[PDB]
Amino acid sequence: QQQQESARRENILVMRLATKEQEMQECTTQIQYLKQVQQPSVAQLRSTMVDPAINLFFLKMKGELEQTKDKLEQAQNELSAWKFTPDSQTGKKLMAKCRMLIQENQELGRQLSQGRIAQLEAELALQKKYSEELKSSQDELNDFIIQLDEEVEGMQSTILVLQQQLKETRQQLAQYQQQQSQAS
Amino acid sequence: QQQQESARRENILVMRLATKEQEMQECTTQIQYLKQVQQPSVAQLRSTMVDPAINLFFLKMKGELEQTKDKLEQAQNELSAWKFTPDSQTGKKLMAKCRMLIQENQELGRQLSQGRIAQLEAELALQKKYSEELKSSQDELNDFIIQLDEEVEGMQSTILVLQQQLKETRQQLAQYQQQQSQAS
Amino acid sequence: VPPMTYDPYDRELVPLLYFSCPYKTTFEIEISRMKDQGPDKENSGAIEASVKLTELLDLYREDRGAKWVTALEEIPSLIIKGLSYLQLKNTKQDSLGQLVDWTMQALNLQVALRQPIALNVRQLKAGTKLVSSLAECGAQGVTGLLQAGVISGLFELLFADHVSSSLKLNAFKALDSVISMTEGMEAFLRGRQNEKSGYQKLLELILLDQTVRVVTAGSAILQKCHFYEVLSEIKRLGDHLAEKTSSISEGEIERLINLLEEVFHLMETAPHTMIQQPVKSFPTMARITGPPERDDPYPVLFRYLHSHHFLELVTLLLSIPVTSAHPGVLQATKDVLKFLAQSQKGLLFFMSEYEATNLLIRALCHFYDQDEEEGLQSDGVIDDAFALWLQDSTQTLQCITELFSHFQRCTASEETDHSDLLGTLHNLYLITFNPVGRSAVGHVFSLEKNLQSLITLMEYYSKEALGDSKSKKSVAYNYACILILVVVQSSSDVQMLEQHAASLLKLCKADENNAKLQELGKWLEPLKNLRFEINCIPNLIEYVKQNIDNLMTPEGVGLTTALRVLCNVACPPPPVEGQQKDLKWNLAVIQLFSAEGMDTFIRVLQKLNSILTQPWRLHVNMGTTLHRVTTISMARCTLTLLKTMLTELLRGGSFEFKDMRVPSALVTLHMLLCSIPLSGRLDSDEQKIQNDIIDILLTFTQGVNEKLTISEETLANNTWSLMLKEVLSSILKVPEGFFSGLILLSELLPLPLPMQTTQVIEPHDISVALNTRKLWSMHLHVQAKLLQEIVRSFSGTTCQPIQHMLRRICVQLCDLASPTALLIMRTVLDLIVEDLQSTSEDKEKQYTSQTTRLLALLDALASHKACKLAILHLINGTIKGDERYAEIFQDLLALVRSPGDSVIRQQCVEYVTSILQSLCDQDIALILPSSSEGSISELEQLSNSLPNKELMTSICDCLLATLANSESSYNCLLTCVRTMMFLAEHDYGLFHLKSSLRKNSSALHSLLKRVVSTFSKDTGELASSFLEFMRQILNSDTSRTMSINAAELKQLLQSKEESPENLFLELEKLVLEHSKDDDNLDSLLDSVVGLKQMLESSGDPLPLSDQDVEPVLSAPESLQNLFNNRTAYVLASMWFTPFQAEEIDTDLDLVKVDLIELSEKCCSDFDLHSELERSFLSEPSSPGRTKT
Repeated sequence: QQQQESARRENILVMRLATKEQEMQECTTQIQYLKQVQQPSVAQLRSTMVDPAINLFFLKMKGELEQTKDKLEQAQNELSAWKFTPDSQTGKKLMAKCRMLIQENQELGRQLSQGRIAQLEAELALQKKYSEELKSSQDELNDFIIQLDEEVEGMQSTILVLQQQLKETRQQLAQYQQQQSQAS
Repeated sequence: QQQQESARRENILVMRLATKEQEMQECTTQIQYLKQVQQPSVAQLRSTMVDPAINLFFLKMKGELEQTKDKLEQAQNELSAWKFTPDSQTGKKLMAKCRMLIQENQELGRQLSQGRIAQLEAELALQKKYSEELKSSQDELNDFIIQLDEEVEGMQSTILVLQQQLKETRQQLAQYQQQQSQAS
Repeated sequence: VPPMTYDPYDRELVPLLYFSCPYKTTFEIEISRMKDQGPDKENSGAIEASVKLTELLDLYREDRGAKWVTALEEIPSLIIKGLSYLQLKNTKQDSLGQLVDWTMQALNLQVALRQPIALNVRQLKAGTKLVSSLAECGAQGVTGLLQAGVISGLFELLFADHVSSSLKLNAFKALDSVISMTEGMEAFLRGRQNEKSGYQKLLELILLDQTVRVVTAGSAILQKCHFYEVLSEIKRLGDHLAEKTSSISEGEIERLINLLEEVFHLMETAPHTMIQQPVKSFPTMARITGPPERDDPYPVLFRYLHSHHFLELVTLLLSIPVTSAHPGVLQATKDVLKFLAQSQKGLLFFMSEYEATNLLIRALCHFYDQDEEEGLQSDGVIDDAFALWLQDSTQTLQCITELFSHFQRCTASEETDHSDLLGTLHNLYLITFNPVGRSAVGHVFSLEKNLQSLITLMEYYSKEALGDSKSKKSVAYNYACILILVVVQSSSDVQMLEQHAASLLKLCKADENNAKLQELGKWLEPLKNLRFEINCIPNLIEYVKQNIDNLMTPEGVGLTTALRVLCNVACPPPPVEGQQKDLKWNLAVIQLFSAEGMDTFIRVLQKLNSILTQPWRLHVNMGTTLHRVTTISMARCTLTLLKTMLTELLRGGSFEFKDMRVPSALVTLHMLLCSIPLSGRLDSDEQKIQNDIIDILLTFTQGVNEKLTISEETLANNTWSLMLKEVLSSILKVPEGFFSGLILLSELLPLPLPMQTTQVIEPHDISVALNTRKLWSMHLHVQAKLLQEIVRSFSGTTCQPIQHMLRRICVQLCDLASPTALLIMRTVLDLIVEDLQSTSEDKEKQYTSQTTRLLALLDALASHKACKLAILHLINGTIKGDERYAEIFQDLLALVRSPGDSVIRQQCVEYVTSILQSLCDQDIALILPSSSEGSISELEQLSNSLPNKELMTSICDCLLATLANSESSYNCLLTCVRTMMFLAEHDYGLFHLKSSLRKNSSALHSLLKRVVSTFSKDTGELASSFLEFMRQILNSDTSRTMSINAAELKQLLQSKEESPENLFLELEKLVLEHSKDDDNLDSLLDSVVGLKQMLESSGDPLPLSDQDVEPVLSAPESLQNLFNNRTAYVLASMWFTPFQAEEIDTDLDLVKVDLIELSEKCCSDFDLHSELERSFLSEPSSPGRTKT
């Protein structure tokens, strides 16, 4: 039928136009985000601090100052190193710093060695084993809880049966005590 | 069921789609324009508007850079003044050793708190926390089981007292029945 | 023909078509289905059970033996089918009545006492199961039970002596089933006459000694009774408010807000405190025993809400003029509505009660009109989108029901009417245009197997063709593809994908040449053969670390899904009050750490802040909402993963964590995401990110005890000091981060004391808060050279947000302890003195605008309790090297004594006089003034609130000089008369003021001449303040032992004998000031006429009293003791937002003309910047993975 395919074509155009309205929404919200109503304060902040030229210049200046400072301190300690000599305060301090760094490097080496990693792995395995031991204990505890509830239910049932029998005996005794007294 | 109305609807739909698409073109040109019009140049970088704080930072960094440069040149000429001596050479060698030690000590210290032997310690601590939480929960469940067991003991005592009452009443009833059955 | 112009509120709700009502029980659902559907395939399945039921109640009509007990255990399985079928067939023997008779016979203790050995307790539990199965049977069944007295029959099991606990717990489960229905709940709360109600019996039962699980069940029933009582009280309050105003009290509105908040907090903790836990499940601290299944209490909470008409009530409240005006009613109501709309059950509650829901939506929309009318929605009043979100959520669930009910009608044929299907899909697609509507569509399709409505939709049209255009484009297929793509993209909750990943991947694979299906398949890369448990954490982490390079490249878009899933299966939801912790969340974190998870989340954060860093600078903030949503979801999932890996690791026991890649990356991600919101306020998704950042950084503070702080060589290497170093060094790193670091440090640092709390607090919390502040001060005093640089750098700036946040930091950071406040205040005062001696060396003092900005900073700080005392304990001159501060304060006082004609000095003198006002303000102190007990005596309090006697004499002389000066401004005069008012409130300052007037006897005369010579309708404030102070010197002769009489004051008012002339001129100037605009004119008139009456009531010439007892203050307590003894809690503009409209940057910020290009050759050489910035706008201009 000519109407069915015509309606399908209309559906095609409506689908395309719906996607077009989606892109309208995206572009218009991007416009509203770019040209948003903004305070003077945020514009000042983004034009004075977040200014790309100022940021790049500040980063370059900070980097250059850091490099110059590190080179200066290197040169100062190094000229102290030509001033290194035994039995002098500079010499004693410098050699003591070197030995302290030897000791610290040895400590970091023993704290990073494969032996210490294996020790920590063994401790982790022991902790895991303790965890499955606790879980097995928890399973046993659950079984104990189940058996305790079953015992409680059985005890209540036999309590009720005992109450039944005790009643029946009590009324039988009372009725036969009233009954047998008439023959005295 | 007419086809002329369907054809007219299709034509108006495609016209609306074309209008929406020319709005696509205009809006996307506006998006492309707004997103990249911030052209810097040289004439407006000779007269950059900076905040007083930013200008003060630039002045402070420039001054500190100037003193660091001049004292670094002084350090270099002082290095050049000194001549090679065995103490100076051993000091230079040991200072190079010290710098290498500091570098590799920082590297080892950032491997220790970021590498595998930090994830291992985190795993160990978390496993200990999980095991202690599970053990505390099991300890509380043990007190709950103690409550259930004391309930069991109470019901057992009730069973015993009801059984003794039943026994005494039953024997009393039996003796009374075979007592007054003969005296009637 | 579906129209493209979408009005979000042109569609209303209609009755539920596919999903059943959430509050309807199984029996009511079955009976409605069998009433409207009629005969069906399962009608035979109902009849074989209905015949068994009707034969089963007939074969046992008088027998109560073992076989009867066995039948009692088979009745519950036959209830839902047989009873409904009999009720529909109009049974003439009252099957429900016979079932209730069986239930009550079984539940009695005197019928159990006639049974065999081991089936009497079995009879009792069968009876309680029948109670639970007949209470979930509708109003008919519940009323049939209650008329037989099931509450009084259930409370015979509970009160029975020597009965089991697993039987009393089953009886609690049956009582909860009975009270779940509203009729049973009413019969429980308000019991029969001449009998105790069920509530009283339950309370008496709880007061006994019983097993922990039994009392837990009792508390669970009581917590549901409390919820029902709160709902009924809300109903009564709403009725009062809707009947009084329709023809009002504030208490009945504050209580209503509190009750709505209680309803919300009871629905949060409903699945933990309102449910009956299983018989084998104990209330341990962490769930270790019992079945893992727990029935949800929302199907009965919604019955309570509907029986009380909660939606109609909130509609009334949101439409009553007095209640609509309150901003707390709306927030409290919308919290409850948001919680309801979060779930599938709650959203079906909204849709089932559609008549009330439509009016609720309309009322919320009219609030969006009311906020538009007020115009305050820009700030303060949040830009709420809840009305549109709820409308879109209910509408997309309505469309989901329409989709589902369109496939039920095709279980015996094939689809032929697709106009309705395409209309539904189109009206659902246009919901996905707004970000709010897109979020709603992504949310609703992720709830309880809703995405199947579209998965089956494409599975049906995978048979007509491949899905693309061969003979027809299959428009429904394209709509389904787009809708599944947008829900997968926008839904942060990924529980749907757990069960739909296989189907979605099959759909993507079966049609390889679709533009949307390829992207959907790329969105589901991590979910190929994945089980969504804690054991697949290594797989997800391996996926995230394998393609971390393609972070936001549209090829590695599935990494967002991998992080959403990994945050869904390894991050617990925010814990609520009463919830017992599941132990699988600890195993999730252990697995998240076993596989490298700290490395592959820090790396995700580093890549994210390395990609976002370039567009952020160039004012490109992820324009497209798809990319915005993807980036926000990625950041939030990574932050949640890091938080749950750090909160569960850095808590309780001290564990060293010196990674320092988390804070150094979070200080940058905060810059890129939460630093400069262009809307002036952080939205709903960039505030969760900021809160996550704050929590992760604060997790470096927890776990630190008072043993790592004993030694300074261990204090500086702590896991807290290192975090503080990484946060403080990242502030002065880049000027773009200047504001970000400040706004981050303002959240890290603790709030200023005292806390504003509505209730009294135990001293333990006061002690822990003071200890936290002391620890913060200790960990910040090791970064003294960084705080000094922060406060020396941003001081003098003209960027209003940065200056505001700097003076907020210097308020938070001086409220911690004495050292960290003295540090900042020494820095500020030394900076002021070095600025004043920077250009005035060997010369008289010269003031620039840097000085006035610096003084503005000092004054903004000096108006606070701790900073004022830090100033004071430096400017006294106690020997610690503090002579410079005393000299500079004397210099400021000399400045105020002689301001000059310069326009910048006139702007500094107002700041200095405001500083003087703040210092002399008694109310601004650590020890708040209080004559009663709880604080030191007032005379002993003025020694920690006011300067010493020499400084007080100097300040008094300065105030008199600036009052007598004819060049002084108006704001400075107002501030000085306020300061005189402050000093006139106590004998000490008033004595110093009085002693100052003898060396300057023309000060009052000069001030009065100044105020009467230039009096107008706007300068009347100064006159009113002067008259108030004028009375404050005379309000004590009617009190203060130190004062003056009228005679000496009148003679002090004159240097030439013309004081009556000035007083008269002031009197008749009020008449010509039209004396009618405001009551301030009348107040000033009465004050001036009273003073005029006192003028002629005593002889004027009488010199001021010379010798009298001098009030001497006590020695000033050390600042460390004042901070320790400070009032930590009290019973109860700068903090609302940093982007102030205008405080300093009014129109002239003194931007300095900086010559960057020529300032480059002097320093290290560097090429022209212009090409550098222009190279950044070509490739990384569009959102995506940027080259830099």
